[PDB]
Amino acid sequence: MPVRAQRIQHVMQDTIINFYSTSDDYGDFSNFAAWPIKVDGKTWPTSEHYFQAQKFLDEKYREEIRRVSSPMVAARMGRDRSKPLRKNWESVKEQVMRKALRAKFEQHAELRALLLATAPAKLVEHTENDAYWGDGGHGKGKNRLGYLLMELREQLAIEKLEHHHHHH
Repeated sequence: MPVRAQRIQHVMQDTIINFYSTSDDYGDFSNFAAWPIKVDGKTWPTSEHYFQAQKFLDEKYREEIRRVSSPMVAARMGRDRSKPLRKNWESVKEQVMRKALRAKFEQHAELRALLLATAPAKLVEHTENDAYWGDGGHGKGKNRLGYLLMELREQLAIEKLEHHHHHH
């Protein structure tokens, strides 16, 4: 498990990367990776914390999910869909998660460089459990999480393509 930029030093081409193992270096691609993210002025343990903090419009409950350092606890008490959810929650998942992913890979140059390293490959989350944001084990999980990572990577590439500085 090497924490490096370019885990695979320039991937092949059209390489379908099916990853499931949050215990090693390929686990960072899984959003459930416990990498501290700095979002909107606060430090969130994982993306799910910010994700479900926007999920619920419960004032004091957001504070709870913001305070809980443990990632699995956020999933546990955030699991419930009986609580008042945002009317646009079904749509704004892409918005909230996109910014969370942004903060994750951007706040860590290691991860950002790792992200562009997986180009031009295709990232596929393979959770043999809950096929959501990841195409699952059966191939129908809405893997657009990995796609958000692809499109985010391209945005980071555009910013990088703005390279114009008197040093290199």
